Amino acid sequence: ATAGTVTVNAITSDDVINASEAAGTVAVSGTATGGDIAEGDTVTLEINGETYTTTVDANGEWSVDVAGSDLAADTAFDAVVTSSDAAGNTVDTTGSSTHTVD
Ligand SMILES: [Ca+2]
Ligand SMILES: [Ca+2]
Ligand SMILES: [Ca+2]
Ligand SMILES: [Ca+2]
Ligand SMILES: [Ca+2]
Repeated sequence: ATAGTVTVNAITSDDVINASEAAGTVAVSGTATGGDIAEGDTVTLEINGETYTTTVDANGEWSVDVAGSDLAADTAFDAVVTSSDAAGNTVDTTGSSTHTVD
């Protein structure tokens, strides 16, 4: 099983978490493609010690709802996609993100 490419979009438009964003939920999104990545593979994000999870869609994208306060307290995290091949062998593909907090 072969690793793909996981990327993480900007954390909101400007890649900054402001006080008003910190108050609620923030959709964190990105892409997962290439290698053996496929639809329904899990994407796992640890943000401020909290584990946030979603799955890959048919177009190689993902989106998860994160508490904005977790984002205000953690300025960097990896998104990790777990894939397998036809024989069952698994692989992890990691993408990284930073953002800033105002
Ligand atoms: Ca960023
Ligand atoms: Ca923002
Ligand atoms: Ca972190
Ligand atoms: Ca400031
Ligand atoms: Ca400011």
